[PDB]
This record gives sequence, C-alpha cells and structure tokens, in this order.
Amino acid sequence: GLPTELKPGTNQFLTTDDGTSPPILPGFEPTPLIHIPGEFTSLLDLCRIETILEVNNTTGTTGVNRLLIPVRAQNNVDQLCASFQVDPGRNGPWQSTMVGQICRYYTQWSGSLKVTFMFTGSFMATGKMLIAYTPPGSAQPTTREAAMLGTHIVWDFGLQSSVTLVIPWISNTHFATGIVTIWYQTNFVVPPDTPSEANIIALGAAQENFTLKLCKDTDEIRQTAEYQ
Amino acid sequence: GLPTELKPGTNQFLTTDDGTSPPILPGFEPTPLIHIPGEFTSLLDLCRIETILEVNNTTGTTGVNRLLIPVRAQNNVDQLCASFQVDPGRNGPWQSTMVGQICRYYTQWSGSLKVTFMFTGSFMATGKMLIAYTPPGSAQPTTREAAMLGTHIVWDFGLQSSVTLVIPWISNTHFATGIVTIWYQTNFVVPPDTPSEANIIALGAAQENFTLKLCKDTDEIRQTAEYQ
Amino acid sequence: GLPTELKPGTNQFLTTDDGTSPPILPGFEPTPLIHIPGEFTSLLDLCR
Amino acid sequence: VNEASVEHFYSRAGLVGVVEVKDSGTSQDGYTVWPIDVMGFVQQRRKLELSTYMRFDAEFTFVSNLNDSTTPGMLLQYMYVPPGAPKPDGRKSYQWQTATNPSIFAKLSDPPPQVSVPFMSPASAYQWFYDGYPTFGEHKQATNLQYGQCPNNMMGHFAIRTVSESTTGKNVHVRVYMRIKHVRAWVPRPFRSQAYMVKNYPTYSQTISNTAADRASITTTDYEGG
Amino acid sequence: VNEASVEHFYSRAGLVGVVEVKDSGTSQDGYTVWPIDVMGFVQQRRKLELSTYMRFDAEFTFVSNLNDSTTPGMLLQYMYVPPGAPKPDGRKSYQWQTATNPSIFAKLSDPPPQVSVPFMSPASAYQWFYDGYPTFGEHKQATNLQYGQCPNNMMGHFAIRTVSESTTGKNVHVRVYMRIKHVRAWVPRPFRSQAYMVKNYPTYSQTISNTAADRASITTTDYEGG
Amino acid sequence: AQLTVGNSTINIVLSYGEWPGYCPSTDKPTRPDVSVNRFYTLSTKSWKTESTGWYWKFPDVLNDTGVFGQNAQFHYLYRSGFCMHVQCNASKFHQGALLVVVIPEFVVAASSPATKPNGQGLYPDFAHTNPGKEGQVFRDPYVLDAGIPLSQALVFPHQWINLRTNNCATIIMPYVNALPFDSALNHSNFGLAVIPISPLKYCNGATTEVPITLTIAPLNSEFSGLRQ
Repeated sequence: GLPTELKPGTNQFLTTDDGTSPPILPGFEPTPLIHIPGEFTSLLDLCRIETILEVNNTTGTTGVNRLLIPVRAQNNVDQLCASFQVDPGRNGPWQSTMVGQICRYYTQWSGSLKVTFMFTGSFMATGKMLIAYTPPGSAQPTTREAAMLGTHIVWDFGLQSSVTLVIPWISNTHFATGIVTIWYQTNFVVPPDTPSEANIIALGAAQENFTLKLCKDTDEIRQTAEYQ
Repeated sequence: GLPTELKPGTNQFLTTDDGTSPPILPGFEPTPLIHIPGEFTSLLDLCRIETILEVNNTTGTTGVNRLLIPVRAQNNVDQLCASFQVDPGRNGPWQSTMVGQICRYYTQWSGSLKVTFMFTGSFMATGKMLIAYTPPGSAQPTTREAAMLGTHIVWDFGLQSSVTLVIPWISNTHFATGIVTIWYQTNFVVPPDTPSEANIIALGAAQENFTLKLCKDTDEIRQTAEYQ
Repeated sequence: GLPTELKPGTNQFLTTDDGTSPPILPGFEPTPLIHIPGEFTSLLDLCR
Repeated sequence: VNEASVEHFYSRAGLVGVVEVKDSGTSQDGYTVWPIDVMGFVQQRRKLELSTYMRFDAEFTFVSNLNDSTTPGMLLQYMYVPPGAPKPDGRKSYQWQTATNPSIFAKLSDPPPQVSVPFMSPASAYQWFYDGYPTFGEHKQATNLQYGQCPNNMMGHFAIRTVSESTTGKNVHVRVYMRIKHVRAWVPRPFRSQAYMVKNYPTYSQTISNTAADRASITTTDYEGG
Repeated sequence: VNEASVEHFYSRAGLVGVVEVKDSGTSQDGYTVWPIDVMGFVQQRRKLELSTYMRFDAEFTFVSNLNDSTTPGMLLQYMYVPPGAPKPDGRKSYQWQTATNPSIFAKLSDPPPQVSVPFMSPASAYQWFYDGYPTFGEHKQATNLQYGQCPNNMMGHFAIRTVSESTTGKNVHVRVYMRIKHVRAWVPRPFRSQAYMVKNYPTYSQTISNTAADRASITTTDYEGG
Repeated sequence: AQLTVGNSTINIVLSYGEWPGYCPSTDKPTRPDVSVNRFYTLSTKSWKTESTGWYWKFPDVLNDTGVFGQNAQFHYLYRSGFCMHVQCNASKFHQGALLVVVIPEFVVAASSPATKPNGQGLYPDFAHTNPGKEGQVFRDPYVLDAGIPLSQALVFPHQWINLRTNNCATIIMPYVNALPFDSALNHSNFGLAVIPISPLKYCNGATTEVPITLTIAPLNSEFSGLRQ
C-alpha cells in the first residue's frame, strides 16, 4: 500500500504552478495543424526589428510630425539639432519603438541597441551632421568640439542616405544613462529651386545579445474605466 | 491506482524538516556565479585562526589595554604574572576569541587548543618567563617551583619573540578544567635609556582535531529592547 | 500524477505499528560506539 | 533567452472573470452562466492581441467562497456547456442533467477544482482579428453591426448552480483562473496604442493619446522626461 | 565535521516575522504587506552578518490562525510582489488580480502553505555590508542618509488579504518561517560585539560594552569568572 | 636591496590565497599596464604615544592622485587589486606593535551621544566615509569604528608589525566584489586599518614621532566607459 504522509504544501493553489489536469473532453480530437506562415517563438525576434523612434515629442507637435526631426538652413554655426536618451524603459522617445513597449513587460534588460538614421531630403541636397554618443555618468556635451571627441560618426547626406550607430553595454539595474546628440557639422547646402528644409527619421532596435528577465505587467493600459 | 493510507505524521509542519517546495517563479533564471575570492564552507576553518585573547579583563582596565598583559621590573622573585582558564565556552578571556564566540553557538566541543604569546618589548630587553599548563582536576600552582614541574616551557625574550603552547584533550561534557599561568623566571633585564615596562599579547585558536556538535542559539545577543 | 484513493486504515494511530518518522535533528551525529563487554540480544540467553 | 519565449510570456494563470451566484436578494434564482471571453480584462486583451493567430489549451480553476470568507461545505456544480449547445434557463432546468455536457461536483470545503479545455475551434487557430463579414445576410441598407466578429472563437460556457432544491440564502463568489498552455502564435502585431472602449470592437476616440510622453524642446532633456 | 558546515549552520527554518491582518477595530481594512527583511530579529541578524556575501534560496511557510487559536476555514490570499512591482493600496485594489505576481490561495483549515523563492539579486550574491553610496544625487550640503544602503538586497514583498467583499470581524495572525537553503558565503566577518540600535545601520552607542567579562585581578581566578 | 616599477622605487601576505588577475573576455576594457602601475607613496603618519590609529579607503585614496586618479574619475567602470606595503622606521630603543588589517567592505559607523532615546537618524559624515588621501583617525579603535571587536579582526587578512621584529608588512589584495566591475567614485572595496595594539613607548632623549609610511601599487587595473 506504501503508506504516505501529507506535507505542508498540500491543498495549495499556486497560480504560477504548472500542473496536470484531467481533460474535460476525452478522446476529443482537435483540428489538425495546417502550415501558417510567420510563427514567432520568441520576443527577442521582435526586438531586433527596427521601428520608428519618435524624437520630436515636444508639446506643440501632433500627428505624424512627431515621428521625424527637422533640419534646415542655420544662421548659426555648430548648433545642436536634436538629442534623446538611450533608455528604452523610461518614458520618452523609446515608448514608440517595439523594443520600448516589449521591455516594459519585464523588470530588467541588458544588451546592445542600434539606432539607424535616414535622411528624407532631396537628392540634390548635401551637408554633414555629427552624431555623437555619450556614455553613462557624463552630461550632455555643451558644444560640438566637446562632442567631436570620442564615439562619434560624421555623416554626409550626399554619399549615404542612411547611417547606423551601435550603443554598447546597456543595463537598467538599479534601485543619466546615455545620450545621443545630433550636431550640424557644416551647413545645409542646396541648389536653386529645391526645398531648404528636410527631415531625419530615427529607427532603433535591439541586437543579438539583448536579453530580458522577470516578466511583470505593464503600466500603460491602466484605463480606470470599467466598461472596457 | 495504488490505494494508500495516511499515517500519523500527516499535516505536520516540522521546522527542522528539509522538504521540497514548488518554486513561485518557474523558468526564472538567477544571475550566474562569478568567482568571488574567499569562500568558506566550514566554521572549523574559522576556528583555526589565531585571534587575540583578552587576558586583562580586570575591572579598572578599559579600551585596548584589555588585550595585553603587563610585564615590568619586579622587586620580588618568582612572582606570578598572569593566569587564565583554558575554557572557551565559559565567560572570560576566551569570549574575545573567534573560537570562544563560535563555540557558544554549539552545545558540546572537543579537541585541542593552541595559545601563542608575543612579546612587544624593546629589541634590547631580555629575560625569561615560565609558561605552565595545569591539567584538569588540579588547582592553580602556588609557587613557581610547583609550576616548574611537568608541562611547562621556559621562554626567553631575547632569542624568540613568539612562543606556542598546545593544550591537549579538551572537552566540556558535563551536567576546574585548565589553567595557564605565566611566571617570572628571572627578571626583566634592560640597558640604559630603554623602557622598563613591556607587554605580552595572547593569541589562541583551535587545532585540526577540534569539533563541534548540536548547534544552539547564543545568549550574548539578548538585548531586551524591541526596537532593534 | 498517479491519482490514488484513501483506504479505511487512514488517519489511524496503531501503537504496535512500526512506522517511519522524520528526525527532529537532521545531520545530528550521535556518539560512536565503543566496544562494551557483555551485550545480550535475547532473553533466552538469560533463561539458561 | 528562455524567459522571453512566447511559451513563457503567456504562462502563469491569471484571473479571467468573477461571477456571483445569487440566492439572496430580489433575485433568488441561484445559477449563472459565464461566456469564457478570455479577453474580459483589458490588460490580458493586449497580450493576446500581440499576435494574429493563436492556438492553445486552457486550464481553468475555480476559487469559491461566501460573502464573508467562509467555506461551509456546500455542493456546487460546474457545468461546461461546449460550443453549440443550449444554456440552462433556470436552476431546475432539464439541461443541468443531460450528458455530453461535462460537470464538476465539488464541495466548497475541498481544494479548488481544476480542468483543462482542449483547442475547440473549427479552424486551425484562434484569431482575434477577422477582417470581413461572417455570413451572407446582405441587403443591409447601411447596417455594419457584424463586421469583424468571428464565430470561430467561441469557447464554451460555464454554468454553476448550488445543487439545492429549495432556495438557499447564500451568495457564492466564484473566481475563475485560466492558464494558457502549449501555445503557438503567428503573424505578430503592434501593441494597442489607444484606450479600449467596446469589448468586441477595436474602436477608439477622436482625442488621440500620444504614443510617447512630452518634453520642453527637442534639444534639452531636463525636466520630467523625453 | 558535517554539523559545522555553513550549510548546516544556516539551516533549520526560524521565525522571520509576524504580521496581523486587521478587520476588527478602528482599522477595518483587511490586508497587510510585509517587506521580507530576513534581518528583522536581532539574533539571526548576527549569524547572517558572519559573512560579507551570501547566495541562497529561501523557503517560506505561513502559519495562520485567529485571536483565540481556531481555524474556521476562511480563504486567504498570499500575494508575492517581486522586487520592482507595485503594492496593493487596499483590499479591493486592482493589483490583487494582475498576473506575474504569484498568489497562493489556501484555507486556514489546510496545512500551512509552502513556497520557495530563488536568488533574486541583480549581483552575484547578497551583501549586507556595502561601503559607499548607491546613487549620484549629490550636492548634499551635509546629508549622509543613504550611506551603506544597498538596493540589491531587496527581496519581494508578501501581501495577504482575507478574500472577502464585506468587512470580516476577524483578526488573522500570520507567522512566517523561512528556511535558507543551498547557501554559499564569502569573506568571513567578526561577530557583532555591540548592541544593535537602528535596523539598517550599524550604529552603536558611546557606552562601550566590554567584549569579555570582568574579574578581580589578572592573577586570581576565584569568584564569578574570568 | 630594492625594486623598481615604472620609474618608481622604494614576508608577503596573499589575501585569501588568490593572486589578482584580469577578468576573462567575458563573465573592450583598457589595460594601462605600467603607466598607472607604479608605486604611489602617500604622506607619512606620525605615530605617538596615545594614538588610536588610522584607516583608508583604497579606490578612494587614489581618486585625487596622479594618473590612476585621472582614469578613476572619468571611466565609468573600474576593476583592480592592490599590493600594499606598510613600513615603519623606528630604532632598536623604541617598542610597540602595529596591527595592519585589510577589512573588505569596511563600513564606518556613528556613535550615539550617551543619553538619548537614540531613535533619530545618526550617520557618519562624508569626511569619515571618504577620508581621501589623508586617511582618518579612529575615535574608538576598540570596536574598529563599527560593531565588530578588534580582538577578532585577525580573521581578515592581516599582518603584525612588532618593532623588535620586522618593521615592514606587505599585503596583496585581489579584487573582491559581487560584480565584475564597479564604480571607483561611489563604491569603496576595502580599507587598511593600522592600529597600535601595544602602545608606543620610549625614553627621554629619543624621537617622539615614529613615521609610519604607506605605499600602494595598483595591480591588473582595467577601466571602461571613458567620458570627456
């Protein structure tokens, strides 16, 4: 008979327990699987997809204009164009990325990000911007010459339409992290009878080594209305 | 189905039982181990470390002066310098050793102790002390000549700065044990323009065969205040 | 899961039952045996 | 890498719906049906809408007690009405007996009941995004009602009664916990960026909540965040 | 030699904290959170401070009953709020449902509940001695508050409620027993030689308790001890 | 009878029996080698009769000093060990003993001022937590400015300086932490305490101050995240 003895974990319903349950319909044979294209087994595969990053979140801007940042003819030299944090968890531009929404279901993440820029101006326009990355523990560079120092890429409109910047060794673990500034290197050169104002689009995504842990529930969906 | 029958040990929570419990977070992967120097798997490794033994516990003495015992120029011969029990469990000098604190979490111990002395006087000073050990069941030696008999070591300041004395076959089991006396063998010899008063430091530790059993809870931490 | 069913001998304390019980002190190592002369395993040896 | 799986992302049984069997007040008809919506609470509604297609088995658990938290050994009946069957009209209705209509008899005093529901859809997977119309009923003038609704997603019902001839004076509160298991998903979607309004329809309002927060200027990151 | 192991020295689950769910008096809001301090009682605070670094899994047990010792089959809910989540503001708060927030439903009449918590720290081991400051907040004038505090040691919370819509008139007393298991330790320390004062800070007083006892003279061992 | 590293000129206790190495490629940092690897000889402490002792915080003491101090206050992450050499210049006519002890994660404490309910927050000031290059004096050396007793401090890596015996001591400390890298500015890994167990004594006509000297060499340093 093998007499047993009950233990303190008896009569206990633990919501996270993976148990075994009797099927209510035995012998019921569900519909067989037909091949459906595009299954995804992991969320990391959804993190590696570049999605638009809304760098113009300023109060006045509404609509799709939020998704793009202006460049124009400057009457001043070496001015700053745009700046944004590198933190995908915090409230800010990264809330619009798929990475920023998918890392708000988790407590901790670590890995590298990449941020791609794309220039939508006319084919005849030329110029240079300076895209600088500032590591943690440092403040935002005051002037371009301070940003000209390490971890920058000077990017020419004529040669390439797109450019990429990788962000190393990101982690949130705690309880200023990272800043990417875009500087006017030269000026916005234009021929006659062509627009003098263009736009830049910022894309961002995780890379291979990015990871997530300790799934939690998101705070964006609160929605106190009980009718939903 | 293998019908079983419950036994009298059922629905029983025994605090010392080592059981099995469902993890509340399944699939949670904790941080991996990085090599950290200085792990210790046993308390015996902490017993073998020589720690200071406070032989001057007299009421008047305060501060670090408790940790050292005076020697000086004696106007009398063969006088007794200092004496202390060998019992690490009892209240006394051994409370300051790591062995004496770590054997107060256990009911019974057995093994050998060693007691090292170190002379802090000047390099020019010389002399001899007589360090005698008295086995259990005997009283403290009255005079030096009684102590000159077995289990003693005569120790010269000039030749060696340190000396060691091993204590055999100690056990507390029960319900006078051991005494170590330090005698002036000769006198404290000193040249001109050098201090005539020095100090001796007593160290003590367990040896390899020392063991402990039946862990209990210490009485030093009582601290009736409930704010802690 | 191997679903079982309880029987009528359940929740029963029988004083002559030889069971199994959890040790209250695990890892406690009792004093080892020294040879003691004159052990007796049976009462018949005392009857003779 | 394992904690980011879709298998792990959909795990950990949550509270699906609460239901109250009412014998007490003006009602005095003990029983309730319950639809098995799975999208009832708005927060799990997002996570499921992450994909277009889903195939999973469900495990239901029933936690029950009284107004005050007490467990005086009543008997209940958990009637699972599969899709395409009728629903009890009353407590003594003839449909509580039947067969082919699985029941669970469990006393409150017991541990909570536990059952698994297989994948019941006629198609190969569930879909909560169905473009187009289920049927031909059409000369509609303009009637847009049934757009987007799909019949294929209906999973069962649960009916619970107190198994008593006479009217009891007790109200029983039942919490339903469902655990998705053996899950596959297809065709990822974006997360819902607006507030939900109606249960079954993806309608939003004309005041458009911005996807991200706001800040002072595109240059300065100083106050609040952005 | 086995009974002196650090594995054996940290074993044998002790009483960590007691907590009282109060429905009775002026309070009448049944629920409590509890921090999971593990250092709450001064006597286990020493044994843990023996080392600098610790890595272990914990096993919690909940012993519950009424004012008088009675067990009238209520239902409770043991909500484990892991580190970095929010805490229930009330008994009907929306955070009692959620998911990813493990719960235990157990009736008082049952055996006590039993759960295991893995090693949750971001670092490789716990440390109760952290020299320096957690953050850069600094222009402090002189404000020394956060010295020595480390964020990495926070383990969860437990929230318990009575699972009742209306206010019960019962007070439930919950004892929490934790069993350290699979323990490793690094960098031994000395034992605390003074009396503890504040919970989180290693502050002592200006009247210095001697480490050993006292006696008459350094020679004579006669009366009392020394 | 001398040894030189990087144009810097001037038995051994190896802490926890492990020699400091670099971390592996896992589990691109900059390795300065002999540029920052050299002997930093800081100021000299005059040891007197009735002196309580001194202590330091080692990532902290070099923050303001030299090249290592430059990299420390600009790179975001830090890892290294230390080779620490404490010399004492005395004469055959002086007597005394020093206990040199390396306390990992040494956390200073504050003392409650005698009569008070003692519930209010008390806390060591920033001078005592980060003494800098000048070190800091024990107000209460018997408890080590913490709760732990001095007599048990021998459990840490230590060495004795007994003036009649050797006048020098050398302790090699590997990197000890719960993380592979850490912040040099905020976090202090350990500290030295030089404590005169047996007080200093001499006779009239001799030198009152005896000059304790401290010399510290970083070992296998590596840095990450260089800011401006």
